[PDB]
Amino acid sequence: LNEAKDNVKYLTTLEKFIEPLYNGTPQQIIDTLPALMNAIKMIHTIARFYNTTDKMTGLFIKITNQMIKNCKDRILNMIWEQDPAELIEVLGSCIKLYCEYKKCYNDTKEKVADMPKGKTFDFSDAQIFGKFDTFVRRLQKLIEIFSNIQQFNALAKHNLEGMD
Amino acid sequence: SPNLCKSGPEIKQTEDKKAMEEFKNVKIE
Repeated sequence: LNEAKDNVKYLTTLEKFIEPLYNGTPQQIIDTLPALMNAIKMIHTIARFYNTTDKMTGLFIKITNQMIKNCKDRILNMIWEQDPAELIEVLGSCIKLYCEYKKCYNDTKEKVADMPKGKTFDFSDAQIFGKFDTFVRRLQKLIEIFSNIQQFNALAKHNLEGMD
Repeated sequence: SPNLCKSGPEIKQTEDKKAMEEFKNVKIE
């Protein structure tokens, strides 16, 4: 009761708000990401164990899995049926969201480099081989596929007098 | 005389053709 009440009382200072799972627009997913990565900066007063650096990396891969759940949810409503226009918009906005994730998670990794400076006693080796790597490669494939589709649409409209 | 007129595309589709030329400009860009 003592250690658990202790560890839990130190984890209390988490500012959770379920923005990502209730977002329906890439703008909402983005400004969600700043919100979560600004609430996360309270890494310090949290307890060593429940906030173990490896457990933090696990919560990171879980945040990315929730992020990719929401990404598939917003993509459901459909770039492979709809015309190049919604594809341009959604691809642009999803790339902006990915850059936002990358950079805000780089600031959070600055916090993860803050952690050892005072806690060099133990380290949690980089376990970056998660589903997020594979599916971010998948999203890169989608980006390139659909951007080249975009440019080819106009280029084919320039090439052959038989447009159709 | 065989090259006189085509009689369907030249007449009222010609303004559309000039719009299509402007489209070819947007294509040039």
